Amino acid sequence: GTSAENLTAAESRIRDTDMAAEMMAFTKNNILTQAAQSMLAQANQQPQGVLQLLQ
Amino acid sequence: GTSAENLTAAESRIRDTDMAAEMMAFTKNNILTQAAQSMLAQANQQPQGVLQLLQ
Repeated sequence: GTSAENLTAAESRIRDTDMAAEMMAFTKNNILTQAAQSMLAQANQQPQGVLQLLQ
Repeated sequence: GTSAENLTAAESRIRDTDMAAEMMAFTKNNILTQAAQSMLAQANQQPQGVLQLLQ
């Protein structure tokens, strides 16, 4: 029983994930995704030099 | 018999634990865990500056 509990703890620490750290990373990546979305929406509008030609 | 009782008292005081003190410590640590959980939930929401970019 003692050995099984100790090895279970070891295997948990090796393979299982901490919820808090992954939550942090996921929120960070979502915020970065939104930022890149807005930046791309701006960059698509940036090349508008049609007022050179017409008037 | 006398010596056995005295050494039993000594061994109890050395190795056995007082329930009240450990109960106190456990309640304290639970309260601290909850506080840290709430603080982390707040800190994850703190970086939201998406309203700079879009509108």
